[PDB]
Amino acid sequence: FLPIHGVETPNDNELEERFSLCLDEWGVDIFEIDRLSNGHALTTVAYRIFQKRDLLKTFCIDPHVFVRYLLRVESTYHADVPYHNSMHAADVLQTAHFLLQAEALDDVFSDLEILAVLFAAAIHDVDHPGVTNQFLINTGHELALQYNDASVLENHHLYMAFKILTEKDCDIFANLGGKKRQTLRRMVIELVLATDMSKHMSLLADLRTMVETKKVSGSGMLNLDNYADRIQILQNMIHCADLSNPAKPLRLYRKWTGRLIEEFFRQGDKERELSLEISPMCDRESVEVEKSQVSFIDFVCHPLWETWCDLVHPCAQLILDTLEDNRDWYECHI
Ligand SMILES: [Mg+2]
Ligand SMILES: [Zn+2]
Repeated sequence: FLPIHGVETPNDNELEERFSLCLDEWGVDIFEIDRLSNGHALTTVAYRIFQKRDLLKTFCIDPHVFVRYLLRVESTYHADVPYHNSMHAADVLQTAHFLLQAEALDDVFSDLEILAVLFAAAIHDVDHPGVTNQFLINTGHELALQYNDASVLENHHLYMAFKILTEKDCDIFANLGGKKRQTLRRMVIELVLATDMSKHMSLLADLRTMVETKKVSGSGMLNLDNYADRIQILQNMIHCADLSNPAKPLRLYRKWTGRLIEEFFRQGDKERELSLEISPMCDRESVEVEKSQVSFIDFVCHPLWETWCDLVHPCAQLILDTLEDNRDWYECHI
């Protein structure tokens, strides 16, 4: 008695068509999936990916339960936050689903590790209030005091996703063994913590380490039986996915960017209003959109994707190309 896409929609055959051809593609139109499904990108994309990877069958997750949990997660994203809402989460979830398909990663990950990274992706920004970690620290907000300045929002997103599992008939993980639930919980934690930006430099250093260890190996592929290595990859992977907008098709990159800048400007408006110094990129009086994108691509996004593409060489070529064309496009619109 379950609609073909988990929750009901006005546009079932269109959506079937989009999901059937697009979900293993780089560069999916999450905004249209959202409009076509009446606000339910997250729930629909997640339902379909978990069906497509056989994850309901594999972990005995009741599909009514999955759907209800996601509907609640989706509701606890804030629709009025311009960028960090459930469409962002649907994007990151699909993108991570894509980056798992690279031929150089076939049979490296257990199914529980796949489950972890995709669940993490779906929840990684749940309840975001549209302000950065630095803002919450700089303002002495309750959350920053509580988490002692460390991964403030990421910790909070995790808290909210786990409380929701409690609620009546929402525990998708109910039929997993005890030592699995606890293993999964450990991974999901580590994965959503890896989306905190202040870990960027550290993760990228571990990822290059592992690139260098693959270039010098006798059999040009990596010993990935150590769980500690695997989880590093997966930490980088969900962070790549979170920083994927500048490597998406130009039109989608620009839509994502207009939203991000509106979020940032609103935060600068709150800073101005409290006599605080205005965060980078948050100042509507002073900021220069194009120059900020070129500099973010040069200093953060390109060196991350370059190293990722080097690990999975050559299965992520299109990413790096689209990223570079986007860089150049933004440079000559300065
Ligand atoms: Mg985040
Ligand atoms: Zn995010």
